[PDB]
Amino acid sequence: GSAVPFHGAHQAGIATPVQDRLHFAAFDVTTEDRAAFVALLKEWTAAARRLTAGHAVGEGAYGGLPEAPPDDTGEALGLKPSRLTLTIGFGPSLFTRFGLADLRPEALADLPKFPGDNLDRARSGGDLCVQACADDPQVAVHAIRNLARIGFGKVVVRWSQLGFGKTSSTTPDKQTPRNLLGFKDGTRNIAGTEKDRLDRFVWAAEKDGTPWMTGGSYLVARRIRMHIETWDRASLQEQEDVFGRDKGEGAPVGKAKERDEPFLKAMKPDAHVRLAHPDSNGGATLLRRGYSFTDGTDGLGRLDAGLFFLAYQRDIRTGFVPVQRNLATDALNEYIQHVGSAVFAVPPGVRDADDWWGSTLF
Amino acid sequence: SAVPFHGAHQAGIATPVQDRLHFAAFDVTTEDRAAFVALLKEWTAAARRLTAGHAVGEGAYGGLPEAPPDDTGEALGLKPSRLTLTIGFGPSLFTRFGLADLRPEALADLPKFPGDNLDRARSGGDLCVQACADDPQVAVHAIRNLARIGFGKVVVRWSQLGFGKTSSTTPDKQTPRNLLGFKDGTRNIAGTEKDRLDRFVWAAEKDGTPWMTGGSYLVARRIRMHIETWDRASLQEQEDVFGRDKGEGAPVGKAKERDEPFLKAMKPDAHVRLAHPDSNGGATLLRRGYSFTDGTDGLGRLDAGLFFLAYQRDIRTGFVPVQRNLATDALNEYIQHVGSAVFAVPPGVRDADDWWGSTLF
Ligand code: HEM
Ligand code: HEM
Repeated sequence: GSAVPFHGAHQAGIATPVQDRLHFAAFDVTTEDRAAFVALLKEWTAAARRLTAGHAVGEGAYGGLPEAPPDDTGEALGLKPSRLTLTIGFGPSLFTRFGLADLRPEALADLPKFPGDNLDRARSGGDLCVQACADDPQVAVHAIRNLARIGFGKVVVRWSQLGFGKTSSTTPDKQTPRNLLGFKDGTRNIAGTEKDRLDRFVWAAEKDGTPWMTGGSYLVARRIRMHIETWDRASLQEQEDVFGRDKGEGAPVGKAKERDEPFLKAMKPDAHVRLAHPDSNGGATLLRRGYSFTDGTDGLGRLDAGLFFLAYQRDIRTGFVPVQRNLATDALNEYIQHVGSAVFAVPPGVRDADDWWGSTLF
Repeated sequence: SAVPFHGAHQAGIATPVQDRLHFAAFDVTTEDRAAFVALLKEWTAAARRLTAGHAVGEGAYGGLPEAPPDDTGEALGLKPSRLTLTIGFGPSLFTRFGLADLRPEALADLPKFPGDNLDRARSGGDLCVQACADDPQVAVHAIRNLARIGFGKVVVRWSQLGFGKTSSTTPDKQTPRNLLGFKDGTRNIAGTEKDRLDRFVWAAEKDGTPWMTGGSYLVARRIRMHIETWDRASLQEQEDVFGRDKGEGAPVGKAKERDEPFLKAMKPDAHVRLAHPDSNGGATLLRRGYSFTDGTDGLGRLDAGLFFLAYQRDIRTGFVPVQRNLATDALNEYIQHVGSAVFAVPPGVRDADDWWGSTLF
């Protein structure tokens, strides 16, 4: 229930241990006034400093003037910080405004068309994003709601996604969670302690060509539907072939323990792990940080389940793109469909109480 | 922590309120009474396992490689998490299997209420399973696996995820707040109040339907909140809507949340004043609802609200008179009922040989 520090060379919410709940919001900008937008970013940073510490925004949730609306909507009163992190990102479309064209990073790459793509343009894209992660879903909702409220007239929410439970891990010493296909998800990720690997694979460096992005990262988001009726009638052997690990322990095929190193030649040629492994993609490595979702029924008598997939990397062109290209033949494709997509440049961290979100860009 | 599955009553009504909810309504697709009773028996066997933290059937792995596993496996390595599984039967169930003359009179169709905007597709249902637990993945796994066991005899008509408090970080005697920022639950029937449960919640044999003795009647209302409008209202308007202050949740003119209200100090159309038993001939409800937030609609607005759940001994003397009295509720400016359903919740599963619905079938 403790707080995660807000300041740092990097934004929290990436290498931070993965909290239980997600409320992810993408926003479109509705003002042409660069000065107005910069003022918003500063006001948003001030609110985030309050929210991540478990304090109400502005002058609080009650006790102000009776005839004025409260500054904070109040549904997080009496709750602890609950490990809330708030991570902001800038979408490619944003750089068509405020004269930012020349500052769009090369590594903020548009994604190519992938086979099987069925992307809903409504729940895709976005000028910017805010990833709210916490162990308490009310805490995460309260933060998005109050950010949106502060931004009224300058931003609007384009689409949002809640994740009811994590399917990722940055802490290999704790239990690996399972996704809705029933397999452990997150075993061979990057841990928040592996500072060497985070530098090599996640954080943008000054030499990469975009100086204002040093210390930031790049985010790929893909909403993925799961064909659970199809999956749930497949044999256990079929499910285990699809991934290359057994369902119970999550060990690589042939081995006894979850964390034993995979032996790729023992897996089928189209097994998910075999195709996704760094060694199959010239060393390309990802920080996976996704969450499970369910949004009611599908209107055809079934539950609607999926995986909201999030990956951070140092360069989209050397992370998500090569790996996802290698998944064209993935056995898993038979049970999933990508139905939403967006990319964001995640700026560096807020260094101290004088700093603000996006200050290196603006 | 686990909650015993067997008892004179079904669990999940008077038992401690868990952190999360997965509520599902099912429609029946078979006409065969025997096949349906068979399913009820299979569901009961599975619920015994699920509520103890065990996988269904012969497990989620380690069986024949050529067969699908009995359990879909996403709850492996998790704890029982106080899972309760509560089943109810909708009025439309009794048009099947020759049950028409066994529908309880207390399972009454709801009138149309002013301002209703009910989405047919998120209303009704032949039966429901209320799954409550502290871990949402435990609740979802339960619904997902019951549906799979029932595939071919029942379909999922609609489904609602909910959250209340998070127990790891919040004390138990602290009242949760709803998404309007007000404490919700202050004056409610508690599960410790055996006498009030008997008077207001549990069906008695003399009530008129013997197979429902020990059961209860459930009203579900999916209530959307107009969040963005509410958040523009002044602090005074918000407190005037309810008749309590927002910070402490004390009735107007009082000092503590649990001070008994003085109804005459509240505005004539304040929510607490219209909902109070003294304003409804003594009618009292057990509220057990959950907040929801499903995402955002096509106009950028938050799709959130209160999934209202009320248990009562007779719908005609519980939910209906109180809701009728809210016709002029000042809260009506800010909410909209968009889904509704009623269910008869049968008595408990007495022992290892009993099953869901045995008193009706
Ligand atoms: C619903 C969609 C998906 C499911 C259910 C899924 C499932 C899994 C599972 C069960 C594992 C094995 C345990 C581990 O995390 O190490 C895994 C590994 C992995 N997955 Fe996925 N995955 C999905 C989508 C994706 C996508 C879209 C990508 C990349 C574009 C990806 C990249 C990876 C990588 C890099 C690994 C680690 C392989 C290794 O280095 O050993 N996954 N995934
Ligand atoms: C979005 C919808 C609703 C909200 C936000 C809401 C909120 C509240 C709040 C804040 C209280 C005061 C604290 C408490 O004693 O629990 C309360 C009391 C109460 N509400 Fe509501 N309510 C809603 C809908 C309903 C409905 C539909 C009913 C019944 C049909 C209802 C019946 C009651 C009752 C019986 C009380 C107890 C009054 C007393 O004995 O003091 N509420 N509600």
